[PDB]
Amino acid sequence: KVFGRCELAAAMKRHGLDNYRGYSLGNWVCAAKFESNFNTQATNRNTDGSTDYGILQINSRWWCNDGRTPGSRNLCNIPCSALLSSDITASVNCAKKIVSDGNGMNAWVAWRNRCKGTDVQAWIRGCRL
Repeated sequence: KVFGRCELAAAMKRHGLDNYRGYSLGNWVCAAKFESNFNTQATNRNTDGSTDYGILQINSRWWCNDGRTPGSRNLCNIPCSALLSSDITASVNCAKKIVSDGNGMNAWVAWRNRCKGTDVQAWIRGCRL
């Protein structure tokens, strides 16, 4: 599924991401835009052999099991394919655990480089929330 901007904002809000660990909704929508272009089916392979999955590009080295990242962890206790669903529940639940692990949203490279320190509220403007 390719989400619309406001559609994703509303889904994220319903799942409790607005102000989660102090990150306003626009931060999450901004991160999803530049991580995956709002596409739940996005995958990208990393040089170390891990793969990033889903709308928030969650990495198999630590967070999910894809059966082909040897010596990796599965901290969200999910198969990585669950992160590609049109239902973002699994991605959101795993993101909550990532953002709580000490480094906040800096765990998302695209957030740090393209959202952090910008007018992130612009990503939810005009949306009915």
